[PDB]
This record gives sequence, C-alpha cells and structure tokens, in this order.
Amino acid sequence: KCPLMVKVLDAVRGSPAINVAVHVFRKAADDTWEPFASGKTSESGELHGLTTEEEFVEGIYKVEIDTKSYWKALGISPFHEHAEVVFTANDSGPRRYTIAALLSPYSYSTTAVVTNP
Amino acid sequence: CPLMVKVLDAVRGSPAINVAVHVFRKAADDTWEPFASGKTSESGELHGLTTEEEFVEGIYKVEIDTKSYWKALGISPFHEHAEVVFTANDSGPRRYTIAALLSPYSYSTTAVVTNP
Amino acid sequence: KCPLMVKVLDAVRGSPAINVAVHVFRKAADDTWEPFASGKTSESGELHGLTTEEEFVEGIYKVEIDTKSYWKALGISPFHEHAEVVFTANDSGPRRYTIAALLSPYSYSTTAVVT
Amino acid sequence: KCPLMVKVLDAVRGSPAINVAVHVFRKAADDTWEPFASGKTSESGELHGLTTEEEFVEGIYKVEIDTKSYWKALGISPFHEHAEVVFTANDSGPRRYTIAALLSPYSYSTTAVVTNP
Repeated sequence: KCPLMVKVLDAVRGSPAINVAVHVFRKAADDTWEPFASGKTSESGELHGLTTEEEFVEGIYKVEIDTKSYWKALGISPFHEHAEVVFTANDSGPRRYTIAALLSPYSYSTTAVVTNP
Repeated sequence: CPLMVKVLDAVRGSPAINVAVHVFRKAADDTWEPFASGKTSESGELHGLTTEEEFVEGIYKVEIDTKSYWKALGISPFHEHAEVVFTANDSGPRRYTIAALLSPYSYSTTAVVTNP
Repeated sequence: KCPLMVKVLDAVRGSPAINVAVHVFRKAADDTWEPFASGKTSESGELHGLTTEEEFVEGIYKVEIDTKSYWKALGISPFHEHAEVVFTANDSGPRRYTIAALLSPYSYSTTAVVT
Repeated sequence: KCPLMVKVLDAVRGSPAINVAVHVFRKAADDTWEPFASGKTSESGELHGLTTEEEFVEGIYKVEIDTKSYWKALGISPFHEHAEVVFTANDSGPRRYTIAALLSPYSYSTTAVVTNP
C-alpha cells in the first residue's frame, strides 16, 4: 500500500484504536510545518493510503496523534494533548515507513518499523 | 539495598500501592525455591527484599501480582502476573532494580543494573 | 486466521525479529506446564498457524520468547533470560488473541490485542 | 520539592541516560512556544531544580528530549529526530510533575506521574 502507515492501539480497552485523528506535517524551508496530509484511523486500527510514493519525498516529517479526542470520547482524562512523532525520511532510497503507537491515559509508547521494498 | 522493585500505574498516573512481589531462586531440580515476598509501599517501590550477603548468583524470577492489584481497582486485567527472569551477578556483585509500568492488557518491564 | 498469533519486533534494529523461538505451554491440575506448541519467527516476525481453534481451549497459557537466544545470535547480551506472557484464554467465550512483544536488550514490552 | 522532574533511561544499556538535553517551552497568547528552562541530564539520569514553585504556572508546557544528540555520542543511528511531551499544567492547582522517558534507537516510551502536595 502506501509507503507511510500508522497503527494505534489502546491499552485500557485492549482493542485497536478507532476514529483517531492523525495529521502529517512536512518540513518547509522557513522551518515551518505544512499540512502534508490528514486522515482518520479505521476501525481496524490502521491507516492506509496516507501518502503516494511519488508525492512522498526526502524531507523531515512530523506525525501528530490526537490523544485527547480518543480519551475525551471514551471519557478518560488524558495527560498529553497529543503525541508527536518527527523523523527524517528517505535518507537512502524509497524505503517504506510504518508508525506504531500504544496509548494509555498517562503514557504512550511509539515505535517505527522500517522495511526496504 | 541490593534489589529494588519500582512499579508504576499508567491509568492512574500514580505509583502502584501494595502490589504483591514474589522472588524465586533456581534449584538443582529445575524448580523455583521461594526467596522473598513483600508488598509495595506508598512511594510504589519495595526495598529490602534481599541482602547482599544472602543475595547470590543464580537464575531468579520476580513475580508481580498484577491481577491481584488491578482487580482490586475494579477492572478485569489480561495478564495473570508479570515474570522477570534473569541471571543475577553473572560477573561480580551488582545492584539490580526492576521497573514495571503496568496497564490493563499491556505492560512493560525495564531493569537497571549498577556495578557498585 | 489463526486463533493465536505472536508479533515480535526488534526496536534495536528497527526491523522485525527473524528466527525467534516461541513456545506455548498449558496449565495442568498438577500446577505443571505442558508444552502446547513451538515455532520459529518468520521474516515478517509474525507467527500464524501455531495453534488451531479446535485444540485451543479455555485455560491458562504461558507464551515464552527466547530473547536470550536471539540477542546472543546478534551478539548483544540481554538482561532477561526470556519473556513469559501468562494469561487466561476464553474466560467469557471464543476470542482471538494477538500477542505483541517489543524487544530490547535490557527491557521489553508486552501488548495483547483481542479480536 | 521539585514541581517538574525528568528521568530518562536507555533500553540498550539499562543505565541512566547521561548528558541528555532537555528543553521546556511555554505557550504564549499567539500560539507560539516561548522557551522557559533547559538543562542537561545528570549522571543519575534525573533533573532537579528546573522550575521554581512560584515561577511554574498554569499555562501549557512542552518538554523536548534530544534523543538524536544522545545517540550521536553513542554512535547509533536513531530513527526519531527528538521526543516531545506536551501537556496542560496546573489544571486545578499546584502539583508535582515527573516525566519519565525510556529511549531506544527506533522506539521510545514516555510516562507521567503526578504527586499531590
């Protein structure tokens, strides 16, 4: 599918995160983040087709996950406003990037698995 | 303080209070011989479970009663307990501390070793 | 889809762990673990077909991951001898259990997804 | 004691992360991050005396951890550029905030524990 993938899981429910707001930002020469892409996590807990391979380029991107929206809907008070993931992309070749995050009311753990297709 | 166990709660965002801690030791018969047991304090860390002279090289298993603690808080957990097995003092005496961040249906364990 | 699946990731390299020994046990009335199944992690790092729904029944199952063997092969000495995931299966009814274990030399994180 | 404390640990070595850059920001009226305080992680891996009780305010704050700089000294190529923790401070009243971060080359986990004085 798309080179960029996002998966989110909630510890409290033990079920994949559904209806999650994720925003992708792209670096600019003015040191400002531009709204590269936005999407909503599916009921399966993953987001596919976020960015086309050709559109995806060599840049520093920022990925933000809206922690409050999921926790406010569930009714649990969240400590973090959002989870922010920033990294460089395509240092050498058009390698695919998968972003995985684990959510909790007062903590979160994120990991990225990198594959070369 | 040869061995320390620090336990933290994710949902409450506060250190876990009175989590059952069980420490075992390996035997020649491939059976665990109970070493020590305790309950966590208010700060969440239980200390003094072992003494350096008594603390000896071997394969030790540390059990944390996650089910007993979290069920008391009133929601059903997934893991029956957490087992942290590890050889102790492979090369000389060292200070071992175990950190376990608890959550329903998921947990993470991290250990910090200190040579002196 | 297999009733039980195990996904193992190596945060150190950032790529899924390959050739990881995964052992499954069963609780007995004598408080003794009986080997249920064993396998080796594939290239994708996920194990499928390790158990069948017919054999898979309610009980207390322990999943072992040979972290010490894997990290020794890569040349890194790990703190934990292995990872044990003890849980109760089908307490209420038939459910699909997925085990996710993120590995590290001196730490690990276990996460379960229920379908 | 200290209203804001930060503890950082490395999963690769199982030791406190020494000489790690920590940066604290505060929200302004124009939605611009204004630097508040910054320090280097000590040998024990914890920061003490970063915010004063009077100076610490009820605004929004951000804590940034320079994971990439730490890995460069070790010599391991990291995935993430840095780790950022964004949270509302003093929603109700004075509080003691402790931020704990576990670092890995391609993943990290952050947890927050609060003490009521």
